Amino acid sequence: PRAPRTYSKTYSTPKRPYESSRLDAELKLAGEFGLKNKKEIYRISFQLSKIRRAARDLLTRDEKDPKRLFEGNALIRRLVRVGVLSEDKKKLDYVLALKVEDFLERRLQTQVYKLGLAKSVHHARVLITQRHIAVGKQIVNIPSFMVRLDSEKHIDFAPTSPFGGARPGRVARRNAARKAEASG
Amino acid sequence: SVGFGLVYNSVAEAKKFEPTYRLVRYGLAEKVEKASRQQRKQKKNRDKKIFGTGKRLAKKVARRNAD
Amino acid sequence: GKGKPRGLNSARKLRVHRRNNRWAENNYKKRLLGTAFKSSPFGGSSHAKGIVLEKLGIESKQPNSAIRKCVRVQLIKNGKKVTAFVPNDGCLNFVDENDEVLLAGFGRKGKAKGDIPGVRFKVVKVSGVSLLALWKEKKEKPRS
Amino acid sequence: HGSLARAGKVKSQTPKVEKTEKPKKPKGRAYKRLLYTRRFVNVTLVNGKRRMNPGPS
RNA sequence: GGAUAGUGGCCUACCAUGGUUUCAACGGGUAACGGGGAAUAAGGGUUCGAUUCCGGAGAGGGAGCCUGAGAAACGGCUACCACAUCCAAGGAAGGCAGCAGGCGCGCAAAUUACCCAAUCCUAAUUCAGGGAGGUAGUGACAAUAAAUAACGAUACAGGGCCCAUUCGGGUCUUGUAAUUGGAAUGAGUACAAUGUAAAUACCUUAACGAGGAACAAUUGGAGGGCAAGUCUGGUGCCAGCAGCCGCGGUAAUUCCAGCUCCAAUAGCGUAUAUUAAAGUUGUUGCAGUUAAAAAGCUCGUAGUUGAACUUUGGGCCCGGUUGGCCG
Repeated sequence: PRAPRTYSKTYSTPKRPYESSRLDAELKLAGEFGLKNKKEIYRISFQLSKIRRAARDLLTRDEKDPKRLFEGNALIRRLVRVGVLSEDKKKLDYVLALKVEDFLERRLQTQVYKLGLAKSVHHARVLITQRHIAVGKQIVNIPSFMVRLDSEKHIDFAPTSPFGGARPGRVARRNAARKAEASG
Repeated sequence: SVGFGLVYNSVAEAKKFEPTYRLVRYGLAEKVEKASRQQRKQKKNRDKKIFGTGKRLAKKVARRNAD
Repeated sequence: GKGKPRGLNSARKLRVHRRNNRWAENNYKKRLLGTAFKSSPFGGSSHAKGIVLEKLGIESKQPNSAIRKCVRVQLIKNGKKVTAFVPNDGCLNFVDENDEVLLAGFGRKGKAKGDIPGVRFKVVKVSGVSLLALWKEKKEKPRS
Repeated sequence: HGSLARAGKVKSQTPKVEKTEKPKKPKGRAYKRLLYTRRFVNVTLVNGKRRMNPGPS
């Protein structure tokens, strides 16, 4: 009766499960980018492989092929928009030869870690999950957000956010009353 | 917050164009008391089981109860 | 050369020959013949419930020295007597007799696993409780 | 041969022991950070093969 | 010729002997409804598709039929056959393979909830009707994001580089070795505001929720493949482990208890079927001397395949296409 709701998987697991080189590479990437599980790296690898498959099925045809111009241009524009491709390298051979490090370097968690509002990527993801970031006019609770380069400038304390003012804080007044009780 | 907010020309037109659920949520009408669907369908089944008004049936029931 | 015909109109020969020689595959033959439906104790099923009958102290093949304390089980749907392994410790003491067991395959699509002859199934439950939770005492066998 | 008994002999006769008291260790993200800190930035034991869980000797 | 809304062996009478088939007829099986589809990711392929859409079919088994434009209709009848309440021993009424629910089968799944609010249909046509539909409960078959909290201080062991008066100091936290305090947050408080039918489901609240014996994370393993113990205690051909090789005749890195851990990590282990692995089904693309396999040898029909040769090549004229008389 009802029309089915289409779902899809976001990560494809590596076929060889246990190899020292790959295991250590993914572990180091996750730890130095402040990730908790391997689902992030698997999902981004799945997406990167999807993109590389698209690029291969694109470049297998000759230049000025009508479908080729459309799809290659759209893919290149999407990549520069998300920020993986640097501003002056639109060659599409590097689109084939992208890096999972290239994808994750732009990740919002690492962005706020570089901006240093948390002094540590652990505190950074803690902030993202605690919603003390108003990315634009709305607060985002995900470390993976593929920003649009205006939030970078717009990062501030939200009006309904602590550490920024206009609110003392329930815990702050609770501890003030506790200090008063300790004194008297 | 963004939602569907709309206006009418007048209150009478609003009442003539809005269903009773909207009317009762806006206080434009009174909440009429309806029975549960199972019971209403049970009586819709019962008056189909019996034919007509049933006055002759009540008379016959009294005649049999007099026995 | 190379045996098989190569002509542009030899498709029927190639197809028929492939059918004949595909009959030689073990799993293809079983799957098309339906040996899992006509000969398998489980009747093509992933699992089956059972009522244990008695205990068997069948020993282990060489080089080894132990017994593997299996149970004789009558099936419910098929009416077949099988010999099922109860893996964990004391599990014989927990399925002594007449208990309600749940049985599955053993991991070798119908072959004996280790040095235990004639056993191809193992239990995953007893009347609702799991054997390993029983082993770890997270739950207790229902006497009622 | 007539051995339908003595099941769980070792389960019976080993002493039942509980774990020593210790506060719960970090889990998940903190656990993987400790793994990173003891695996990548630790120069402690890189002697011949960079052991992972070296037994006491 | 009849019958049908119509053609027609659809059925009747007469006539001749034809029709299909090794290019597989006819028959048997189908744990067979078909298609659009799903799973592999080199290509080629393999397997299934009851099931959210379409085309069939059936309403317990066939059979018959009225009505109706449209049924061989089953929440319409007519019988037979097995299911199937009472008797006031005359007799009456049925098929939940529609929704909840019961029993059997069980390996295989959902509570006898609510309403036409959001989609259509039915009618004499706005309004009336709809377990069609929509809205809740259970539910880890499935897919997203992502909780089980993180801070900062040396509680001294040199990185950008130095004092250059041999660890005397490093202004930073690393290059931790068992003392660690907040400005703050989430599930749930839903008196209320968003929200539907009166409550719950995302966002907030004057007010509660963390200082962690609280709100505390499981599964498989440390011989190998496949990284993770000669770390301890127990047993010592016996309990077991062991998907496969293998472990133990009083010292087991494999059996039972813990710690450390290694992997995935609110996920994981296990059983069966299936796909790749499988170039172990080989069209692409396998092997046949000795590993499995060249029929004992030849003839031969269907099948498959089958030498070369028939207009070749020179001329002129242009729309227009890619570094290219030119920036």
